[PDB]
Amino acid sequence: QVQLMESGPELKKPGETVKISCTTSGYTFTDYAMHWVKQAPGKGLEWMGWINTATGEPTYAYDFKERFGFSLETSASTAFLQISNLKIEDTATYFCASDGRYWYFGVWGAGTSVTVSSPKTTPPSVYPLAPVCGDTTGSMVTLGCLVKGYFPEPVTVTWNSGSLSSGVHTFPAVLQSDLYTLSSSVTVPSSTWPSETVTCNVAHPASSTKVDKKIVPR
Amino acid sequence: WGNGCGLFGKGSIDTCAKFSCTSKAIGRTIQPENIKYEVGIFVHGTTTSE
Repeated sequence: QVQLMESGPELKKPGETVKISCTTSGYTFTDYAMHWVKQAPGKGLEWMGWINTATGEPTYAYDFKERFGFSLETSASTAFLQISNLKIEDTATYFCASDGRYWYFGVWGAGTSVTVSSPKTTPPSVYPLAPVCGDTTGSMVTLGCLVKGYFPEPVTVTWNSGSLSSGVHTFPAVLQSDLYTLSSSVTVPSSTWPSETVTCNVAHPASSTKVDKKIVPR
Repeated sequence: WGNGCGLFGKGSIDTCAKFSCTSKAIGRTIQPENIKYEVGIFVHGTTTSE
């Protein structure tokens, strides 16, 4: 079976170098070129180029030239994407492909998310959020959990060990000083709080911090 | 296999160099009406060396 796996999420800093690996299976490696496609932070897919594999020849898209590279290893069927002088604007997801030439490809790579930032590994600030009188609308009391300033991704935010997923919305996090801030809100009826325990469980194995915070009434 | 490629014996390159002229000659074409002729004419009378 043809399945393209890549190096996983990579943590980088501006000014360094990286070689992004693409490991291929199900076919002879030198027989298919590797189409490299960058996904811009705005979710634009920007095509990096294709490497003639035989012959080991990279073909760059002009915008990607001279700070990027395509290198290969034939025996283990691993294609490599080399990047020099890392830049924060390069934070993105990268992809490889098994070449069907001018019709492109039938199989997409697993993807590689490069993160170029200059933070310190940090545990999140996990705050139980007490709803006020105006926060109780329509028989339900909405509760929330602020996850503030954690690096790196991901964080597992559950509620009462994940026992109640009903009204749980775990929102994405964006960059603040290269730190991530997200919030998660559980929606339970007003009869369940503060009658029943509601505790947001934030598991951040990257910083090795599992935080448990219960919301208390005011 | 040592330089830049995985094959042998051949290659292709495009060599470009910006042209800069240090010095250039210029030609001229002569129009017939524009040609003038200054013709000194003199008759011998009483004359000196001056």
